[PDB]
Amino acid sequence: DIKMTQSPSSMYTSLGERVTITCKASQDINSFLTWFLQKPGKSPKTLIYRANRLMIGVPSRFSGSGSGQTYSLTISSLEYEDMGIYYCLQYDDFPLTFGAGTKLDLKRADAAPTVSIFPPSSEQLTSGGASVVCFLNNFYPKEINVKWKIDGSERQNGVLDSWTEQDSKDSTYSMSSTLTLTKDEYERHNSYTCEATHKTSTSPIVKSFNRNEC
Amino acid sequence: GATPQDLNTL
Amino acid sequence: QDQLQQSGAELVRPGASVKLSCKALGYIFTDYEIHWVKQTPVHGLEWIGGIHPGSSGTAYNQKFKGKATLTADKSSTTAFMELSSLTSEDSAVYYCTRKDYWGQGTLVTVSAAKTTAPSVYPLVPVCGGTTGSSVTLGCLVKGYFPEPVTLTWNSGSLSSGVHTFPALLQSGLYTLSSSVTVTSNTWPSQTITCNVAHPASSTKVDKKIEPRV
Repeated sequence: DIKMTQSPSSMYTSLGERVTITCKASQDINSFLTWFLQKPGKSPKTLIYRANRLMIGVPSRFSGSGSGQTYSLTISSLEYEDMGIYYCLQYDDFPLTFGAGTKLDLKRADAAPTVSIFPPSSEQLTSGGASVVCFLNNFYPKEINVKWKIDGSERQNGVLDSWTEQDSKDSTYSMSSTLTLTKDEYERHNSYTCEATHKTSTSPIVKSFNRNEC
Repeated sequence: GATPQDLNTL
Repeated sequence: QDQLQQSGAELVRPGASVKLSCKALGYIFTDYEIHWVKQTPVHGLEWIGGIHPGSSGTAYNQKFKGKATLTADKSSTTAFMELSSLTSEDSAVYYCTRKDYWGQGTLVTVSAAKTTAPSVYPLVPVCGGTTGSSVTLGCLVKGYFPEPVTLTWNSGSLSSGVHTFPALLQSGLYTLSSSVTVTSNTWPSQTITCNVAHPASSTKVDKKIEPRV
């Protein structure tokens, strides 16, 4: 199995900047390498093949290079349409293997998340279930840690986390956090707490409520 | 646009 | 030169089989290998194997040898991939590729789930009723199958400040959620309604967000 080591693994770039992505192969692959790009919910589009051949229809920004073991893809001036994940593919020998991918993000000034906590709805509570929801939305960068606390102690199961992708105008991300318990365990405790850790702070960002009504 | 130089070995 | 065209999204039960198809168009079908690749959030992109429709020669990844069967039909210029004994680990997007060209991919979902209408819950602000400039409302859509679901706010009229988080699996069924931020005056004097529709089960639910007593 030839191993491909793609780097870097995620980059924070600007529109109009010149980008360079690399692939090292564990042995020599004789220029049998492709470079392809995949957008969210979309099939791969190959950009370049045999190391440096442009594919019909690809802007001439894109340009491939290398020989032996170290390959490169350069994007001379980043355009919004270029945002996605980039991969290299070695097809020198079987099995075919791929790099792990390189994710491009538009950089921006750092923003702290704006947090909201939502107690269960009456309607959910009238059916045995209790879901506690927490929205951490509009923040940057994407790195965020969320911990849930019932009456002072960490609860690790029943949590559901969902991320949005970078947003097209203001460049922030967002996440949803749902803690699901039964009515009975929900009704057995009082103080529910959402704890969010992010670069923009030292002390975590905390949101809570009390079921006897805070 | 590319030929069986997509390294056809099969 | 032209392209690859894949068969439609498949929904199978554990322990069954699927046959996926990949139609080659606009090029000499017998001069190029067709390869099958699997993509999952967990493992990333993995090669299954490939066929050479000219010579009939095939090659497989040792991990799919015994599970995946590759065949080609020259008269219809269609390559096929058969997958037997399916489990939830085979749930993925499958792609045929010429190495330079890619088909669009087929989604195979392995599940026992039965079609089930979603439950929709209105998420009202927490009591206290903050004195901020804005207010964030929310709407939680729980336990449906299959994906998809479309959710709107105020029938589509509300589009600013909305976030609809990708659905996720929870005990075999899907869960989705969404939030909207509106300024303080607005809610609650104006009414904000969450609209959910699930084509699969013929459901269409509307849910107004009333303040908490």
